[PDB]
Amino acid sequence: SANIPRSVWDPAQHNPNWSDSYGHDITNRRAWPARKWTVG
Amino acid sequence: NMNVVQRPCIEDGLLSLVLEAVTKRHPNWVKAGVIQTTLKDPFDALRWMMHIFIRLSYVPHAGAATIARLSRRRIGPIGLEPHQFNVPAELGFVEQY
Amino acid sequence: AEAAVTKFLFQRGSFESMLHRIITDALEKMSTLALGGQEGNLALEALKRQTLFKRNDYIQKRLIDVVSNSAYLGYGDSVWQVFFAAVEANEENLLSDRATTDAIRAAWEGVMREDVVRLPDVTGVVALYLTLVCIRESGRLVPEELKELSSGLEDGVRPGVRKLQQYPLIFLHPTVKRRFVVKAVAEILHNSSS
Amino acid sequence: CDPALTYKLLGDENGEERAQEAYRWFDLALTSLAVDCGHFVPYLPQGTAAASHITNALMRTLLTCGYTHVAAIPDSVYDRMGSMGISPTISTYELVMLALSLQGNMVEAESILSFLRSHHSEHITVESFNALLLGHREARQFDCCDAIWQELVDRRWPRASPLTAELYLRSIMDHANTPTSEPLQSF
Amino acid sequence: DTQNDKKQLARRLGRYMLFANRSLDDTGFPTDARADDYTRWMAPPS
Amino acid sequence: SHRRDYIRMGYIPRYTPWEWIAIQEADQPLIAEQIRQDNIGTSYFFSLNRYW
Amino acid sequence: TEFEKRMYDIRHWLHRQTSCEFHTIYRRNVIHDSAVFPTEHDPATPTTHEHHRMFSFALDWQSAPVNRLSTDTVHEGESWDAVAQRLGCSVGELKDANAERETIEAGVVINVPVTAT
Amino acid sequence: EDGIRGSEVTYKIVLEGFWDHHVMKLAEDVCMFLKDVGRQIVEEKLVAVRRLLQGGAVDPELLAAFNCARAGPFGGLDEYDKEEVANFLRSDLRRLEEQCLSVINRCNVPVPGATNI
Amino acid sequence: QTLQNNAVEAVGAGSAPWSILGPLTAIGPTAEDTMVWLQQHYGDVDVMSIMRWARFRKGKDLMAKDRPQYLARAAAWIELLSKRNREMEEVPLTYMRKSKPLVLDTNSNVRVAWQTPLMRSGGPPRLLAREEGYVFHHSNSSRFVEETYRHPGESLQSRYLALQPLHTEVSAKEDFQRLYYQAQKHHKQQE
Amino acid sequence: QLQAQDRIICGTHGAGIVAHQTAVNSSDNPMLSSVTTAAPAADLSRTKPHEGTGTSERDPYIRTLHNQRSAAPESSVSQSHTVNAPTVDECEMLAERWGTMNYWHNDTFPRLVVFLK
Amino acid sequence: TERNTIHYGVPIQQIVDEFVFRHRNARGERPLDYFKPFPNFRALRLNRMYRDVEGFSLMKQRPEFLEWELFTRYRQHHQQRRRLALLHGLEPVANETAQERDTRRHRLDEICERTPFDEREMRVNDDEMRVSVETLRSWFGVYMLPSPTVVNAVLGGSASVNLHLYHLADEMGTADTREHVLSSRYLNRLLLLESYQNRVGRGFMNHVVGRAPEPVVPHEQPQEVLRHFSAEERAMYEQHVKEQTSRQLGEWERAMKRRRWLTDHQQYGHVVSHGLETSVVDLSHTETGAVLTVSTKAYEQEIEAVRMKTNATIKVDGMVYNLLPNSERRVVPLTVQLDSGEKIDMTSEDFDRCELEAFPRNLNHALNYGIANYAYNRGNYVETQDSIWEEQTASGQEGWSPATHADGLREGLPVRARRPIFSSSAEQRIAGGPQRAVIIQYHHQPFFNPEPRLVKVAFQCDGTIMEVPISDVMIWQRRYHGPERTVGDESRRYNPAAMRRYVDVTDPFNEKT
Repeated sequence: SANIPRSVWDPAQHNPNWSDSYGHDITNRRAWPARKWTVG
Repeated sequence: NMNVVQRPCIEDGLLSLVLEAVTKRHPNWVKAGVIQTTLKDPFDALRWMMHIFIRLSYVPHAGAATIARLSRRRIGPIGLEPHQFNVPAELGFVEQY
Repeated sequence: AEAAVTKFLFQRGSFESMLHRIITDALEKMSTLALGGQEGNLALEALKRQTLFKRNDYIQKRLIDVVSNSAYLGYGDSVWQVFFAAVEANEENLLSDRATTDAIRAAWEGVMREDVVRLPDVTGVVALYLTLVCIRESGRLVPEELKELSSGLEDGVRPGVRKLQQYPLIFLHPTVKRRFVVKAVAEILHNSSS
Repeated sequence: CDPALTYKLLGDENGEERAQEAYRWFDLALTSLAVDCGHFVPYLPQGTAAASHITNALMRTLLTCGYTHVAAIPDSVYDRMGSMGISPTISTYELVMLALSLQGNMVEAESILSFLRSHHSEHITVESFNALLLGHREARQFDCCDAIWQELVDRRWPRASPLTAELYLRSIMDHANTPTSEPLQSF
Repeated sequence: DTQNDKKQLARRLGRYMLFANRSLDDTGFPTDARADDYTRWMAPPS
Repeated sequence: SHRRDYIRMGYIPRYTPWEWIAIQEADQPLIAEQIRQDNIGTSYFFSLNRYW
Repeated sequence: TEFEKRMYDIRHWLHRQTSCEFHTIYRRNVIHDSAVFPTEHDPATPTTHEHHRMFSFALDWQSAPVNRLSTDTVHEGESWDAVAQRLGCSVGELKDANAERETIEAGVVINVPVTAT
Repeated sequence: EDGIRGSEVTYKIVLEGFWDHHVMKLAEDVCMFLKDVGRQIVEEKLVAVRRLLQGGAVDPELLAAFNCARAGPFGGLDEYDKEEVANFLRSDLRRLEEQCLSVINRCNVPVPGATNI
Repeated sequence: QTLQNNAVEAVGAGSAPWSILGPLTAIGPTAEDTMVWLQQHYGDVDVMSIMRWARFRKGKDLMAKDRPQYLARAAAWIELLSKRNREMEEVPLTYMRKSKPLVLDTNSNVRVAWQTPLMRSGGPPRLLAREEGYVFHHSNSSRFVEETYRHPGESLQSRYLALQPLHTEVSAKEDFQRLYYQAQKHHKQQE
Repeated sequence: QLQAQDRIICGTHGAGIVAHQTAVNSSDNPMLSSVTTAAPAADLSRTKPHEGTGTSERDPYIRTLHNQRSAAPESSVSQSHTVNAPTVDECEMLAERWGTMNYWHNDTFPRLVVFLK
Repeated sequence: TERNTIHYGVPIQQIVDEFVFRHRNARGERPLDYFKPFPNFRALRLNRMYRDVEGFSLMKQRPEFLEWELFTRYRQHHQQRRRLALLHGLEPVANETAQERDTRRHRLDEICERTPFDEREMRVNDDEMRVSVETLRSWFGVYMLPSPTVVNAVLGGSASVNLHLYHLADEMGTADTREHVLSSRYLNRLLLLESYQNRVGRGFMNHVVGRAPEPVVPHEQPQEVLRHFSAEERAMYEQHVKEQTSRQLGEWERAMKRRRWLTDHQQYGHVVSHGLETSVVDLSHTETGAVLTVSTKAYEQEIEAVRMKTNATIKVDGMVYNLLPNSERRVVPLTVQLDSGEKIDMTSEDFDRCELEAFPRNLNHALNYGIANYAYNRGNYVETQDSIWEEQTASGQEGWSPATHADGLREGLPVRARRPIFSSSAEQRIAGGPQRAVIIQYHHQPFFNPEPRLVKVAFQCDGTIMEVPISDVMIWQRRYHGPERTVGDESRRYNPAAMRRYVDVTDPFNEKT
């Protein structure tokens, strides 16, 4: 086959479910406020 | 009761007719002794059925090895003799560089 | 004409040239050696029609209508299921020492000894055959209740299947159900206390 | 020794005149056949094997000439064959495939192989896979050039020819010798 | 039909290449340059 | 290659880039014995007794 | 083969101070001949424990398979099926391994069909 | 066997570092790589297989190889016509497509938030 | 006899037109006519040398013992080694239809097939396929069709709703052999 | 499955998210203080295949679209287990055809009914 | 020759990465769901418009108040249509011709109409206000979200003035409140009314129906370029324009004469006069085998006496015919003119099989004027989505594929499972051809579902429950890639000012309500 797979560079084979590099690691380190409710 | 269906009734004149049509369709089956043209026994209908099913789904060892060679690229020699037998087998080994 | 309706059933062109032979010869021997009316030719053409129609009707009613309900046959699978079921009851007939050569028993057993037994594909006539055989077998294997009437071939063959039957009245029309309910609850509310 | 450049460089030898002569002799040939045939009276000569053979010859020649004629095989000649009523043979199709391929038109060539695969499969020779191979090598699609060799290895029939391996190997060296753009050329 | 006549002799010439899509440079000859660059050179004014 | 922050501003690829794989791969030769093709059969008699 | 190639190649771009092993397990046709490894009755003399002492492996035994002659000289008063009944095979077989020859004279060398008993 | 449990050829790569997270991250990298190379190869074999399934001839040689037995299961030398043999071939190729699709489909699951290898 | 077989298989069994006149010329009654005939029809191979090689089998001399076996052998070998004979011994194949994509799109897989003058008698005068915009297209999922749309009357459904696309399914090929044979069977019935 | 996927992802140079209509002219923003107004593009000029003179979208400063052949990935839909509508050319040859029991009795388009009819 | 230098451009991933780097996470282009706890991998990506919004013209570009919620409800209706479809086995077949497509869509429509909409699958993506059916109805009108009674009334009626705004009576004497699944033929019948055409922004349809498309002249010039043309050259330019326009409008005229080739009379012909639609039956001759055709309103008595098995044969003018088994159709008599100035009577059915003189690709253009040609009704949401469905089927992006663990198998999912066949004689197991079945339950946790994995499933055929190996199961894939290939891609509302958007940190999902 080709040395570098067609699925890498060809936009017809583009994978829409993929996400950008930065987004996930930004949403990952989020610590949400732990007082969601009164009393606890 | 609208969904319920009557179980049909099949007669040996019909079954023999069909069996003949099959006989003509695959001549070599009658030749090689897969099936016979005659319906004599009560159990021969089912019996010929099973013989068909076995001829179709059973693969002779030489044929199996060759076919597995074709599209799966299974490597090895393959004996075409009566006195040779093709054993499908696993080979493990290690590589280190 | 009778031998012709039955014998050539599964190749229609062959049957056709054969019928054409039969009545073209009956018509040669009709032209000379016959006499003062044309009725013989009309009865021979009507005999061509009658023969043809009896054949077409035979393959209609004794084949096509038996086969045509696919859901009944479980879309080809009931047909297979029944098969093994049959083979399971009758093993002292099909696979036994007295019954068959060890070569065949070994071929069978070797087919069944695979990790997944994949049901082999089949030619059209073989399909018709297999179906017919296993219908006629499902005759015997089933309970005495469903012998005549059931929904589906395979029905009852295996004793313990867990079905989804759980709604008795959902098949009925809403209007009837509704009127019934209003009436009945009107009465229970206007009648008792507990 | 590139079997493709053989055709292309052969088109420069008085290609046009040779073409015109192949056409002329062809019309001559149909005249002759119609004479020899004179029950399928309406269908003679065109319904005969001989006729087919002659058309095959015409095409096989037209491949040798200049671009215009190569490009006119799958276009004019084949349509005229259908029109006329002459039934093709495997060589007809492998010739048309070869024509389309030399043009660099893959979509159509592979469509043809697909047709042949579906209906007529038991007649397929290797020169078809040779056609497509050479073809992809022209259009410079080397992954399809790969795909077809791998497939032709799997089904071991029809047998590959030393020409086939010549084509695929050539394709490899071609791919191997091409540069990328500047972004990937740094290291 | 009749050998080497008008319609046959027309069909022999193949597909007609339009002068619209023809890429013709300064000297009236098909261009040396890549299709994108030519497309860009001859691109309409604004 | 186009990334000017590469080792300087702290960007270090987590996945080794395709180009680089292609190069490292292109540099070393492939052993011929690693292909593993046997169409003949095992040599029973001679093979183990071959020249010293 | 190509997958194996990329895979053996991953050792070249492997990470810093990291090494690797390759375990391959594939499927391969082996071939059992009843010709070279025939299925025969036990000898009419048995083998004792004695054939097995230490260094009996280096002395009292050959390395299998044993060498059977595929070539045989025809004795004088013989005919095709005298030779065939001698070699333990059908006449047809003997004729086919030897297909070259139409007749077998005394003192001639012949090809034993490998399925002979 | 179907799905995960079975294959023609199994490769095991054993990666070894001096530090744990080294080999872990390494495993992620090599794994992603073989996911893409894997998809590529298996895809190609899939298009080959699909073509093969659409139609094709049968070897004289394969046919011969089916017909070599003195006596097949029905107790006489059996005639496999080229039809039947093509039917076997076709069955197995259908199976191969199942397995190709299995692998390819698995390759496309591990997306960035969802990756578990 | 091969010509005969092919022409009979072409119809799926009478005789097709395919066997009426074949590519091989009748031999003149002479020795020189023979050598010449072999020369022009089979002459890419060297035939004399192949007839020499085919002489001996397993030490046995075939020419001086079995005539017909030697004959069938030299025949087979010249048959196999020549590309010319291979080209002329071929089987008639049906003729593939070119196609255009639909004017009203439903499937990409459903295409309008070109139709030869032979298959539709009647039909308006038409050009050749390529001039009309038909091309080679095929795949596993292909289906071919004759395309038209239902006639809208005068009603709301004509003016507002889109055109309704009536298809009539056709074969992807054209059997020239089967057609010719069938029509000459029609001429043997009429007469 | 984007809307107008080709006109945008495959056909447009930026995947739609680079705005090619932009002036490189000097800007008064604090962060844009490095920006120098550009000379107009070179008129008759031959670029490198990965670039452009930056005039338009049709001609970007950086060319993203590959110049090779584009082929959308091979479907992961089962070609085997799917059953299409019967064609004509299938119904002519129906007598020679080999199906699965699911193919003859298939719920939609059963072939057995056709074969008998 | 340009392919001599292989240019792999920058992959799309790299582009998106650079973009979202230059923007420091680009919060403008993110979905609001990205800013709430544990966003799923679909909320992790940018704001691209998907294909689901393509048939809804009610919301124009800025959707007004409640529009977006309405649309979301339509979208869910279509997802349920798809589920019903896979369920009873009528889905796009990659091969299918238009007649089979028509039959199929029809059966699907009936099964839709008779099934209650499911609200438990009604889900709310970020910022969307939850609303009941009833609110949507009383605001937008009931015709838009029809009760089965209104569906029935529109399919079984005629008149235009009735577009039913408010509810209808029911057999029980109540106002009918049910939400059944939307059905394409209904939406067609609504596209037939003028009021509706205007409501959905298609009002232009009234003016533009029979007219030509506006001529598009290749290389048309501005006045700014034309100012440099010489008098002669300008004359030439005019020559060009005139000839193009003339040609195109003439092409429209010729095409909309709507003429077809009559093979019998060897001529082109066209329709002068329409009769009403008659029900028609076919009568086959007994002796000759010839086939005739008969208006069922004329012979009604005799035909109905044959349907009662009393007299089994129908004589006409001395020739007796047998009634064909079904052959009961609706056909229109047509008065057709020939270019000889001739007149015939031909059925609609047979005049339909004919070949057209003109078939230009823009015939349906009038339906979207100036916007691209479509072969389907683009005012119908359901039919548009169905068209898309069929396209992506035929392309092979959509279809039956061996299931993965990640594809989101869950209760209620339509599935094709290979029916396990039970034999004692068999070690291991026996597999058989795929049949349609619903998932009853699927255990994800490795400890409820050991290897090899199982799925409890109910086969539609006999209504049977079984445990099936997951490697034996196929699902309907919406797209190539996954992880979840069973579920469709959902567009989100576009926000003009993205930087001002607010998340309540205490109840992000707005669960206190």
